[PDB]
Amino acid sequence: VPILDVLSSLRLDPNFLLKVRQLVMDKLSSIRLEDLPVIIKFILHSVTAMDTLEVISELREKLDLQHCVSSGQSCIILLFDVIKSAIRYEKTISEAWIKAIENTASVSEHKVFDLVMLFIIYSTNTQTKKYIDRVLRNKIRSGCIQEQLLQSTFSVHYLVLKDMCSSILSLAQSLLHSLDQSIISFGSLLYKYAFKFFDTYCQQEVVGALVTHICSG
Amino acid sequence: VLRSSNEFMRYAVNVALQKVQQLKETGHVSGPDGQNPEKIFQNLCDLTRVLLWRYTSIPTSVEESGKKEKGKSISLLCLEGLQKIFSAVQQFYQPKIQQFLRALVSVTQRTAFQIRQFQRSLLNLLSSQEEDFNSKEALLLVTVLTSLSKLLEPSSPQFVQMLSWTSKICKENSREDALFCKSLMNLLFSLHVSYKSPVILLRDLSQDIHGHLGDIDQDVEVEKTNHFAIVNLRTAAPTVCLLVLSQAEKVLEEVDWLITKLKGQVPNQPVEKAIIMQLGTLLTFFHELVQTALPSGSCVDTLLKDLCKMYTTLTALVRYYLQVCQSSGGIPKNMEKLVKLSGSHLTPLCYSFISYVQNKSTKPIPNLIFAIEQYEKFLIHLSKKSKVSLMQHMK
Amino acid sequence: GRWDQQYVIQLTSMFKDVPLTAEEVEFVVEKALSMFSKMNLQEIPPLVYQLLVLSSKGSRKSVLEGIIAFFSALDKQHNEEQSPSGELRHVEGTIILHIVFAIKLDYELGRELVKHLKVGQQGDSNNNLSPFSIALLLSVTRIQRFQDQVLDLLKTSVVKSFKDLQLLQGSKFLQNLVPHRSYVSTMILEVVKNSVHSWDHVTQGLVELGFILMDSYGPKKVLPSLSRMPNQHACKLGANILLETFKIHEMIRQEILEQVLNRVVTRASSPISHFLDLLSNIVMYAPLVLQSCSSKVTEAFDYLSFLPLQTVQR
Repeated sequence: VPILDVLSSLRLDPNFLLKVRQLVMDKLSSIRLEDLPVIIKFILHSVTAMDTLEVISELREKLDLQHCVSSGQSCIILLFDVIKSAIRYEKTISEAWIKAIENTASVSEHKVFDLVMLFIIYSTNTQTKKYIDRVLRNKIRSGCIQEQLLQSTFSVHYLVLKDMCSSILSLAQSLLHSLDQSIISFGSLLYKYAFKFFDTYCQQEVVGALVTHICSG
Repeated sequence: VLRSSNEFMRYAVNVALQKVQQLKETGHVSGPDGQNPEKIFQNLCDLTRVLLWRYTSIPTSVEESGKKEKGKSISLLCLEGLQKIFSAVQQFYQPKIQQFLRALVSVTQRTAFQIRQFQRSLLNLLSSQEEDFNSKEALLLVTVLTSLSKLLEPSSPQFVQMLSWTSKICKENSREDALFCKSLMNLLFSLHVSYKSPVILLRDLSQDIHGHLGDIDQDVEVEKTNHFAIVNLRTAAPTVCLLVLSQAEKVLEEVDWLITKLKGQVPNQPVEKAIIMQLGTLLTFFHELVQTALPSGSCVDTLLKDLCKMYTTLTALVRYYLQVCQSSGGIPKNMEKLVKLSGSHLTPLCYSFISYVQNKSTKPIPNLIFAIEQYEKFLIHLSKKSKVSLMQHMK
Repeated sequence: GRWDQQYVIQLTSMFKDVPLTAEEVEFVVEKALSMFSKMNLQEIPPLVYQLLVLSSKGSRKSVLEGIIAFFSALDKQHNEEQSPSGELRHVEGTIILHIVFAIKLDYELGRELVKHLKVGQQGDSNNNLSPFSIALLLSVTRIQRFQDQVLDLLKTSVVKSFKDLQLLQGSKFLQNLVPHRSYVSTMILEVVKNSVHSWDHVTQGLVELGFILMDSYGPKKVLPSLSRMPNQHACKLGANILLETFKIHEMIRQEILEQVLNRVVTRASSPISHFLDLLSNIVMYAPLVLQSCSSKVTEAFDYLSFLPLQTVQR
């Protein structure tokens, strides 16, 4: 981190920054918990219009979040915040990020991170919402996304999601209106866990959305 | 030692011009404490007071500087500065105009006194009978007086006094400079419009224009010049027709919106009666305008587009009458007289003017004949669905 | 025939389960409608609930049109009294809540609602709209289908409001004829005043609405009154909305805030003077709240090294 601030401060060529970036990306599982966020902060400052895809790919490959165990919670949170700020105060991060998990097609070894980031992006800038739905339907039908995924997702990272529960429902709504039982089952589990872990207002909104489904659907 | 200098003195007011222009471009200026509005406001007050005493105490007629310094007169530069100050302070410090003037009771009387001063300054400019005619000074005067008329209520008595004085000036003074005439007519419209409908004034303008220009047939000897003095063969022919056309255009837009709201409705009767009174007067204005032998620039095609608009308003009118004539049944006699005068005076002379623009030698005349034939078509439909023949009036 | 005051609930509860036709259900609802003028106000909510579940048969339009006219005259009469406010608010809210469940279950109800309301039949202002009307629309926009439709409608209607208003003030002749009509802007402002009590469902759309106005018609040309006054008044209205909102609502702050910051920071090209003056007014009126809404500004400073200078000064 000091090194990085200083390198931001000094008069340099960027080709060296790239080397260092790759260097840290290798040295990216091999960091302690606390600083991690600010490192990533650096990276995402450092990124550009074009390199973005590849660095993200590497990143998406190197971040795990089952590895990070008051043993990981505060920092994870802060991390997500940071990312949240990043993709708030610029756009193309999100389209690239989506592209990256979208073209991760051959991978039946999908990790937790992806869904979490999807929720987040759904919650934030909305032009792409139909893009997100589309892609999520497509990986579900492909069977690359499944349910023990969602199980461990809500068994740990829920705290991140509490403050965007409304996103989950606005999605599940568009999930159950489709065909292809597995999709419909996914939306179910959504409603289920949402009512399960979250608070009263959530529960209430659950019931109120299901009833709508019943009566109208 | 400094009062002997003249270059120095004009330089200092040019600096003040740069201060005010900085402020008018920005929200503030460059100089020290040029970010807090209050100090700026106070400085403006004092500056204005100084320039007022200059131009009041000392008249314009003190330039023994040179025939090049007549347009660089300190008496002129202080006026232009005053103008910009009033513009900018209206823009920004609208919520302090009273206290602003108090350094010089409602805003009405303050404005009235300042207006006496300024319009009398212009009055002695005019009664100078100066053949050089400092149109720069005259234009700054009408400009700033226009800037100032906006603070009087359109119901305040001094507003009415100002309208009186303006009409009076337009009735006596001619002053052959088309731009002075233009800004003065714009101001008189800004008054007359805000006090009532202008159609009386519009009709008087069309009458003077018909008088001065003559006619398309060049055997209709007309001179209705008595209506207003500010009408000139150099000014009235190219310019003032276009302004009064834009005015009639705005009135046509208003009555179009009225037709729209009354259509959407089905409060009703006195609304349509006021509308048709306006439209009869606009038709009289159109008749006064069309017989004129205008120049073949944009004046003729603007008149043709305005007559297209007239026929379009008439089409919408007969359309709303086709909408209503099932519920109530019948036609108002006022509308009967209206379509009568339309078929009688307008359409034959309309085609005469089309013939007069076409014989002498692209888009509007097709649009106008389309408008008048659509008007005739909807008149067929209304004569059918109104239980009254409306082509017996027509030829 | 005449009904009992107490027994209209059960009267309509009977027509609930009958096989009825158009005019059957029409006369049922018309009688129950005219019965509203002889009622305590704690009685109206379940009455309208049952009126609507019966409206489900065919009889949709007239239920809402009557409720609209009723509450319109009611709020006018209450404003003339001002010339039980809290109770009156508490009613209107639960009415709108139950109308929400209704259009939630019926994806057509809202369409006729819209079609009943849309001022742009050609563009002339209808006298149909009202504070309560608008409040219903904004509590509705949080449904996923109608949202953008409604928020476009309101926008264009406000636009027409201001166009006709600037023509009025521009012309004496028309000012002589028409009586002033409660404009859409002022309608919204009074709605905000009423929103204070328990109107949580409305604020979520109010936020979006204001920001939408600002983003839609913000200064972009310099990077004229016909073009600029509407746009300026529009963003100005969005500003007033967000201002008077942020003054009183303690759960949409941070998000009003971060939205302003988000639209401000990144774009860095298009004018944001409107946002900034807004922000200035906000902060000035009530800073202490922002000691609670802290971290967004600490992180906003992180871009300060990248931002352009003049904007940073402001």
